[PDB]
Amino acid sequence: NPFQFYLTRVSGVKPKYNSGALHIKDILSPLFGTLVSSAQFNYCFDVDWLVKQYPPEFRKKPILLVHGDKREAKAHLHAQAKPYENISLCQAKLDIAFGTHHTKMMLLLYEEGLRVVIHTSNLIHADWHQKTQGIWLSPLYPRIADGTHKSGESPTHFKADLISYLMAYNAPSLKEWIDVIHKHDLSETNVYLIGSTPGRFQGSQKDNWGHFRLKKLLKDHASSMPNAESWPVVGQFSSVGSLGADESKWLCSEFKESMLTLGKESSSVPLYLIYPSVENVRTSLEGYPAGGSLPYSIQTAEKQNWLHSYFHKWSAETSGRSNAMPHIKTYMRPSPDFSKIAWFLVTSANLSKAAWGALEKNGTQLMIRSYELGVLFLPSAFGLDSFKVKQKFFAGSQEPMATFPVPYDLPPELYGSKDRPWIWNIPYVKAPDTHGNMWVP
Ligand SMILES: O=C(O)c1c[nH]c2c(-c3ccccc3NCCS(=O)(=O)F)cccc2c1=O
Repeated sequence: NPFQFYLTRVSGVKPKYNSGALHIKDILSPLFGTLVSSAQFNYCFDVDWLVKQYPPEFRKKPILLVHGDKREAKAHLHAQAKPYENISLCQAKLDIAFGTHHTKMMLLLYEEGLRVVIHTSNLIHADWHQKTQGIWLSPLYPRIADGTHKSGESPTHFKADLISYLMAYNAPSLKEWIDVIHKHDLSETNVYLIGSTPGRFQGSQKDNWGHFRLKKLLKDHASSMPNAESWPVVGQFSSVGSLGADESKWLCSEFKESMLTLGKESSSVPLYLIYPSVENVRTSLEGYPAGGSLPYSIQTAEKQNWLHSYFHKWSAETSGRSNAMPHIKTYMRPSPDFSKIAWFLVTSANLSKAAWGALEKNGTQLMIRSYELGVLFLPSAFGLDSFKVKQKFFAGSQEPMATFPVPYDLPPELYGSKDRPWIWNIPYVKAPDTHGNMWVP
């Protein structure tokens, strides 16, 4: 298949729902390449666990951990890595308040080439155990021959764009990886990179990052169809930021306006937001503890009750994952009957201004607080006008090259009147979870 979009393995589903899924041990296996060194970009790390996920023969190859921790949290991570002499750390600068290093990416340097993995899981056991998580696997990129001068660039500009993303860190350990990427041929890449990095972007940089980056790609590389106003927008996420007192402050002004862009010409577009209900969490494989990774606070939620009328339940019968709570984040543009999509994005970015950017300075500046990363699937990059939705995520469609594996059910189902969004810091003591327990923060 051309998309190379995978879900993580889920412990407890029937084998048919894990055949074609990937565990971290599979990604790092020698079958994927003979590891020379690796970089692990992430938010949360269990270093003892992480090293055990590498094949025994590769466990002493250099590993770089790229994180955003400061002060005591940084000291704790260094203490975790101190027993492993082969592990180096890079502290990503976070010079804007309330920003985080959320990007989840593996750079895997092999004797045979280079692989890039952009995904949604933290490097801890629970994120790969019973959650719905997403993975994009790059091709094996060959090394450009010494003395040969070629760009190694793809029609999606992925090589330059990935280098640009890494350059924003201004970090010596990542300049080393930039030099590795320069030496490899990434021309087969058929996805577009969408990153966020912290800063305040104007002018020639406004379109580099966040939702303006998405808007620019959709303007340049998608086409607007008749009745485009009837094609919904779907956003699916595991956390929600403070979006403002009403939908006009950010969600339906600048964020939705970027997401509904198609083509270069100049709204009643339906907006579906998918986020687990309390009942989704209670009846999940993990039970209420799944809500530890759905960090929507009551303090934030009570300021924006208008938002919850957009919320739809998590349902994933198509991938056998209705009870595997989502930590994947995805955004896409389905047709009015949900049979086709105009594009699909898998990313680390939750539904927040910190992740996607917020306009400042009278609309002239995009301010982003965090590091985020995702990849965008556009039909034009595959020689197509749209993607047909795969009916069963792991099934065998009539042509894999035209048929995109959407990991949850369409159409999304609106919350019922008794449903509530999962809010992690209030108690749930009316009905026990799948392990027999209540939730008492
Ligand atoms: O990147 C990701 O996917 C994630 C990012 N944040 C969280 C949080 C969280 C949110 C606000 C402030 C601190 C948090 N947690 C401290 C962890 S740490 O300092 O040890 F790294 C809580 C539950 C899950 C996630 C998560 O899954």
